[PDB]
Amino acid sequence: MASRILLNNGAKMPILGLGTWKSPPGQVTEAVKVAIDVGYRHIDCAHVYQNENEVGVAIQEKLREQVVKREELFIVSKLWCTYHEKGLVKGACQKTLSDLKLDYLDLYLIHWPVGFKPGKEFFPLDESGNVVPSDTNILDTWAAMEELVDEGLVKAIGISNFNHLQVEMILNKPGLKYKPAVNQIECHPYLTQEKLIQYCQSKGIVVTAYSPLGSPDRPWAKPEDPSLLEDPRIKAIAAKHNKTTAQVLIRFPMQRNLVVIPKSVTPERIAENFKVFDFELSSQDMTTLLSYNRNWRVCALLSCTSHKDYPFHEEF
Ligand SMILES: NC(=O)c1ccc[n+]([C@@H]2O[C@H](COP(=O)([O-])OP(=O)(O)OC[C@H]3O[C@@H](n4cnc5c(N)ncnc54)[C@H](OP(=O)(O)O)[C@@H]3O)[C@@H](O)[C@H]2O)c1
Ligand SMILES: O=C(O)COc1cc(Cl)ccc1C(=O)NCc1ccc(Br)cc1F
Repeated sequence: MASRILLNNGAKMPILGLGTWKSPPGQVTEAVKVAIDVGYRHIDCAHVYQNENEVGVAIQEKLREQVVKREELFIVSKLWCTYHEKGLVKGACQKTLSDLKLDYLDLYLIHWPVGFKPGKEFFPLDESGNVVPSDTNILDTWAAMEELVDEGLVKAIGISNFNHLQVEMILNKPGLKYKPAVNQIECHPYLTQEKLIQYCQSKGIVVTAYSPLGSPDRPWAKPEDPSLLEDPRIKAIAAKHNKTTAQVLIRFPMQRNLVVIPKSVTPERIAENFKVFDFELSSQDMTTLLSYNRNWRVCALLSCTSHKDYPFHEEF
C-alpha cells in the first residue's frame, strides 16, 4: 500500500492522518509530537476545534528538532461556517496559519457547505434555536478559496460535507479556476457512502473519510447508538488478521482509495493506528464490511437543518 495519493493539484497527500477534533488542548501537543515521531505526516485540523495553537506548538517543535521537514508534512485545516464572506476568508485562513505556526497549508477545506452569520459565536442562533444563515453561497465562497491558492497561503483547496449536488455545483461553477482536490466526508462501515465516493472519484476528487472509528467520544453520543469498535463481526475480521478492530476500521477506507484520519490522544493508540501498512483485507472482507451500512451518521445537527444548504436532506 503506497503511503500517499496524488491529488488533482499535482501534490501527494498521505493516506493516513491524525484527527484533532475533541483532542484536549492540554493533550494535543503531545499527541501530535508522538504522531510525528511514529510516522504520521498528515494532521487534520480546524479553527472550530479550538486547539490549533496547541497543534501548532507540536508541529513547530518537530520542525525545529529536524524530525521532519516542512515539505514532508501535509497540514489540513478548514474554513468555519461564520467566515463564508469574501472579506473574511483570508483573515480566517491567516489566523489558522498563525496558530499552526505555518506559512502555508497543504489543504484548506470549506468545512461545511453552509454559511452562518459572522460574529464571535460559532453557531449564532435565533431566539428559537435555529442557526442564523449567511446569504453567501458556496460558489462565492469557492472563489474566495481560489484566491488563497493565488496568494500562496494554501497549496490545495477542497470541500467537506458536500453532497453530490453540491460537489456538482462547484464543478459546474461558471469560470471555475481550481477544482476541489478533496471532499472530506463521514465514512465507516455504518455509513459506507458508495454513491458519493464513486461520484467524487470519477471526477478526480480524493475522498477523506472522517470518524472512521464511529467517533465514540462525540459529545452527543447516546447509549443506544451502534458501536463499530464493539461490533463482534468486525472484531471477528480483526481476530482473523491478528489486528485490532480499530486497525481493520482504518485499513478499510485505505483499500477504497480513501484518505483516513482517525483521532487519538492516547500514545499507544496513536502508534497502533499507524500500524496498518503490513496487512491486507480480502475482497470478501471488504464486501462484508460494506454490507454493514445502515446510513447512520455521527455528524449531523438539528439546529442547522433548516439552512438552505444543509447537506443531508439529499440522498447522496
Ligand atoms: N470535516 C468534518 O466535518 C469532520 C467531522 C468529524 C470529524 N472530522 C475529523 O476526523 C477526525 C476523526 O473523527 P472523530 O474524531 O469524529 O472520531 P474517530 O477518529 O472515529 O474516533 C475517535 C475516538 O476513538 C478513540 N480511539 C482512537 N483510536 C482508538 C483505538 N485504536 N482503539 C480504541 N479507541 C480508539 C479515541 O479515543 P482517545 O483519543 O481517547 O484515544 C476517540 O474517542 C476528527 O478528529 C477530525 O479531525 C472532520
Ligand atoms: O464539524 C466537525 O468537524 C465536527 O463536529 C463539530 C465540531 C465542533 Cl468543534 C463543533 C460542532 C460540531 C458539529 O456539531 N458538527 C456537525 C455540524 C456542524 C455544522 C453544520 Br452546517 C452541520 C453539522 F452537522
